[PDB]
Amino acid sequence: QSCNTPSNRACWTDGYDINTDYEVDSPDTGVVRPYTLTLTEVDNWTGPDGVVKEKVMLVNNSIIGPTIFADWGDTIQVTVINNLETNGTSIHWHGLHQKGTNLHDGANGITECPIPPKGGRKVYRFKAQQYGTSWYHSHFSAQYGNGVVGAIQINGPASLPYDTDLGVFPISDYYYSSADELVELTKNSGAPFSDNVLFNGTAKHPETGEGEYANVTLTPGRRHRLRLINTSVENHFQVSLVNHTMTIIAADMVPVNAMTVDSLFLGVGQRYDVVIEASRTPGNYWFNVTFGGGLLCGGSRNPYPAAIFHYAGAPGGPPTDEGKAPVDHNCLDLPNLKPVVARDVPLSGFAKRPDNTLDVTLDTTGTPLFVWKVNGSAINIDWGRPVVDYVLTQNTSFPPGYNIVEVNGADQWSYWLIENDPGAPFTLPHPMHLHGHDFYVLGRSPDESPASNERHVFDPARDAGLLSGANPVRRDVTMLPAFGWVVLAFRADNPGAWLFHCHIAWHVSGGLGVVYLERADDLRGAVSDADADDLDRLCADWRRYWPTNPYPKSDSGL
Ligand SMILES: *[C@@H]1O[C@H](CO)[C@@H](O[C@@H]2O[C@H](CO)[C@@H](O[C@@H]3O[C@H](CO)[C@@H](O)[C@H](O[C@H]4O[C@H](CO)[C@@H](O)[C@H](O)[C@@H]4O[C@H]4O[C@H](CO)[C@@H](O)[C@H](O)[C@@H]4O[C@H]4O[C@H](CO)[C@@H](O)[C@H](O)[C@@H]4O)[C@@H]3O)[C@H](O)[C@H]2NC(C)=O)[C@H](O)[C@H]1NC(C)=O
Ligand SMILES: *[C@@H]1O[C@H](CO)[C@@H](O[C@@H]2O[C@H](CO)[C@@H](O[C@@H]3O[C@H](CO[C@H]4O[C@H](CO)[C@@H](O)[C@H](O[C@H]5O[C@H](CO)[C@@H](O)[C@H](O)[C@@H]5O)[C@@H]4O)[C@@H](O)[C@H](O)[C@@H]3O)[C@H](O)[C@H]2NC(C)=O)[C@H](O)[C@H]1NC(C)=O
Ligand SMILES: *[C@@H]1O[C@H](CO)[C@@H](O[C@@H]2O[C@H](CO)[C@@H](O[C@@H]3O[C@H](CO)[C@@H](O)[C@H](O)[C@@H]3O)[C@H](O)[C@H]2NC(C)=O)[C@H](O)[C@H]1NC(C)=O
Ligand SMILES: *[C@@H]1O[C@H](CO)[C@@H](O[C@@H]2O[C@H](CO)[C@@H](O[C@@H]3O[C@H](CO)[C@@H](O)[C@H](O)[C@@H]3O)[C@H](O)[C@H]2NC(C)=O)[C@H](O)[C@H]1NC(C)=O
Ligand SMILES: *[C@@H]1O[C@H](CO)[C@@H](O[C@@H]2O[C@H](CO)[C@@H](O)[C@H](O)[C@H]2NC(C)=O)[C@H](O)[C@H]1NC(C)=O
Ligand SMILES: *[C@@H]1O[C@H](CO)[C@@H](O)[C@H](O)[C@H]1NC(C)=O
Ligand SMILES: *[C@@H]1O[C@H](CO)[C@@H](O)[C@H](O)[C@H]1NC(C)=O
Ligand SMILES: [Ca+2]
Ligand SMILES: [Ca+2]
Ligand SMILES: [Cu+2]
Ligand SMILES: [Cu+2]
Ligand SMILES: [Cu+2]
Ligand SMILES: [Cu+2]
Ligand SMILES: [O-]
Repeated sequence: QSCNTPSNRACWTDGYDINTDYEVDSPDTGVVRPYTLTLTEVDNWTGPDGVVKEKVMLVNNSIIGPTIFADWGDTIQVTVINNLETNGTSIHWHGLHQKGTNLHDGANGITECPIPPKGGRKVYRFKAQQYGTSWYHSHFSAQYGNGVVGAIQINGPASLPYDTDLGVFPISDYYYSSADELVELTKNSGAPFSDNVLFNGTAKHPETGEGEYANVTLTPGRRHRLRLINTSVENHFQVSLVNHTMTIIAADMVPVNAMTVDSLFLGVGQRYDVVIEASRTPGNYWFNVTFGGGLLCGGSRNPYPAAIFHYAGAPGGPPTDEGKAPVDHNCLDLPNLKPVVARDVPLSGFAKRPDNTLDVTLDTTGTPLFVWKVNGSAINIDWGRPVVDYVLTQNTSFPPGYNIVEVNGADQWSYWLIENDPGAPFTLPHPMHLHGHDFYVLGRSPDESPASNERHVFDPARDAGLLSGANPVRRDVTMLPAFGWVVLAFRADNPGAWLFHCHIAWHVSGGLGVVYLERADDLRGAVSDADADDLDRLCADWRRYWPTNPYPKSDSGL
C-alpha cells in the first residue's frame, strides 16, 4: 500500500522511500506496462505555428508521442511499429540505465540493427529501476528532429511535498527544414537558429501569430510539480516563469535536495523536475525561453518563445507583464546539485593519462567542412553490424570508426577527462550524454561566458582543487564548456556497449561520440537466448531490407 501523499512525497511504500538506493533496490510490483508506438511519415503537414512542413515523422500521429507511464519497479514493454516509408528506426529510452538489458537500449549500430520500414516491428522490454522524468527518441541519424520523440514518466517518491503533478512539459526547437536537410546543411555550415520553440508541442508563429501558446493551469495557493524536458536537436534553453521561482527536486533521473532558482538552464536532453508554488496574485504569467552564451548553444528566429501559466479562476487572455530577462547562464548547467542519495567517488591519486583522457576536436581541413572527432576519430557505425554482434560472435576486429573504449572490471570506477579541443581557434559548448549510467561530475573548468574566448586547459598540478568526489552532481547529460573541460566518472556496474556522445544531433551525426565497451565478457555471458535471437532476427531483416533502400547512409548513423 502506498504512503505517498501531498504532505509526504518522500514516502513510497513500506520499505521504499526517497532515501532508498534505487540502483540497488526497487519495488517488485509484478506489474507490466505494455505500450504500442507506431511511426508514420507525413508530407505537407500543417504544424502548430501554421507553417506547412515538407515532411514530418510522427509517433501516433503527433510530433510528441504518447507518454510512457509507469511506477517504480514496474516492467515496461514497448512494441514499436515502423510504418515509415524508407527509414529504419531505433527508439532509445533516454535516461533509463538498462541495467542488465543493454540489448534494449535502442542505439542502432551499437545494441541493435534498425527496425525496417513499412511495417517492421520489435518489442523493447526493460525495468523501471529508477523513477522520475525521461524521454524517448529515435537514434537513427537525426531522425528524431523530424518528430520521433516522446516523454517517460515513472512515478515514485520526491524530495519535496507537492499537491499536484502537472506532468511532462517537453520544450523543443522546431525547424521547417527536415532533419536530413539540416544534417546536410551542418556538414558545411554552422548550426542554424531554430524557426520556433514548441512548448508541449505548440507555439505561436512570431510573425503571423497563427497557433496557440501552451497553457498550463495552476491552482491558486498550491504546490505543483512540473517535469521539464529539453527534447531539442540543438537549442539549449534558459527557462523562467515571470514573478515565480522554481524549486528543483530532480535533475535527469536523479532526485536532488531542493534548490530554489529564478531561472534554469536546460541543455539538450536534460530534464529538471521543479515545484512551483502558486502564491502570487492570480493572473496569467509568461513561461519564457531565452538564450545565453552568445548564442553558441542555440538561438531562435522567434525572439520571445513562451508558454502561458494561468491561475485557475483568473481572467483569460495573455499575460501582461513581460518580465525581465534572466541572468546569462553561459551555456552551462548547475554545478552544485546535490543528490538525495549521496555518494562519494574515490579521488585518491587521480591524474591525467592517455587511458583516461578523451579530446573532442573539430577537423575543418577536409570534406565535409565540419567533422567532429573524439581521440582523433569520427564515430561511424554500420547499422547492420552492431557493436554487440561483434561481442557475441567474439569478433574483436572493430572498424576504427566504431571508437571502442574498453572499460573492464566489475564495479570498477571509470574516470574521464573530457577536453574541448585544446588549442583550437573556435570551440562550442557540447551537451555530453552517457547511455547506461548516471555519471558523476568531479569538476570542470572555471565558469566563463563561452563568448569570452578565455581558454582553460586542465593542468593536473594546478587544477586538482577544482575536483571533488563529495556527493558530486550525478546525472546523464552535462555541459562540456567552450575552451574548457570536464572530469566525469561512472561505475562499471552494467555490462554493455554504451554510447557516449554529444547530444546536439548535428555533432553526433558528424562524428562526435565514442562507444564504451563495458565488461564485454560479462555481457556475452549474460545475454539471454531470447535477446540474442531477437538481435539476430532483426539484423537479418534489416540486412535484407537495406540494399533496397533508395537513399545512402548520410552520416555516422547516430
Ligand atoms: C503536456 O501535454 C500532455 C499531453 O496532453 C499532458 O499530459 C497529461 O499529463 C497529466 C499529468 O501527468 C496526466 O494526468 C494523469 O493521467 C493518468 C491517467 O492515465 C492518471 O494516472 C493521473 O491521475 C493521478 O493524478 C490526478 C491529478 O492529475 C489525481 O486526481 C489522480 O487521483 C492520480 O493521482 C495519483 O497519481 C499522481 C501522479 O500521477 C499523484 O500525484 C497523486 O498523489 C496520486 O498518487 C497517489 O495514489 C496512487 C494510486 O492510489 C499511488 O500509486 C501513489 O503512490 C500515490 O499514493 C493523472 O490524471 C494525463 O494523463 C496526461 N495526458 C496525456 C494525454 O498524456 C501534460 O499535462 C501537459 N503538460 C503540462 C505541464 O500541462
Ligand atoms: C499508438 O497507435 C496505435 C495504432 O497505430 C495504437 O494501437 C491501436 O490501438 C487501437 C485501439 O486504441 C486498436 O484499434 C482497434 O483495432 C481492432 C482490430 O485489431 C486487430 O486488427 C488490427 C489490424 O489488423 C491489428 O493491428 C491488431 O493487432 C494488434 O493487437 C493484437 C492484439 O494484442 C496484437 O496481436 C498485435 O501486436 C497488434 O498490436 C488486431 O489484431 C478493431 O476491431 C477495433 O475496432 C479498433 O479499431 C488497434 O488495433 C491498435 N493497433 C496496433 C497496431 O496495436 C496504440 O494503442 C497507440 N499507443 C498509445 C500509447 O496510445
Ligand atoms: C488557458 O486555459 C484556461 C483554462 O484552464 C482558460 O481560463 C478560462 O478562461 C475563460 C475566458 O477565456 C474564463 O471564462 C470567462 O469567465 C468570465 C467570468 O466567469 C466570463 O465573464 C467570461 O465571459 C468567460 O466565460 C474561465 O473562467 C477560465 N477558466 C479558469 C479555470 O480559469 C484561459 O482562457 C486559457 N488561456 C488562453 C490564452 O487560452
Ligand atoms: C516572455 O514572452 C513574452 C511573449 O512572447 C514576451 O512578450 C513580448 O515582449 C516583446 C518585447 O517587449 C513585445 O514586443 C514589443 O511589442 C510592442 C507592441 O507591439 C512594440 O511597441 C515594441 O516595439 C516591441 O516590439 C511583444 O509584444 C511581447 N509579446 C506579447 C505577446 O505580449 C516577453 O518579453 C518575454 N519575456 C522575457 C523576459 O523574455
Ligand atoms: C530517411 O527518410 C528521409 C525522408 O525521405 C530521407 O531524406 C532524404 O534524403 C535524400 C538523400 O540524402 C535527400 O536528397 C532528401 O532531401 C531527403 N528528404 C527529406 C525530406 O529530408 C533520408 O535519406 C532517409 N534516410 C535513410 C537512411 O533512408
Ligand atoms: C586514443 O587513440 C589511440 C590511437 O590513436 C589509442 O591508442 C588510445 O588507446 C585511445 N585512447 C582511448 C582512451 O581510447
Ligand atoms: C570480423 O569483423 C570484420 C570487420 O567487420 C570482418 O571483416 C570479419 O569477416 C569478421 N569475422 C568473422 C569471422 O565474421
Ligand atoms: Ca581543428
Ligand atoms: Ca534460439
Ligand atoms: Cu537522448
Ligand atoms: Cu541516452
Ligand atoms: Cu556538440
Ligand atoms: Cu544517445
Ligand atoms: O541519445
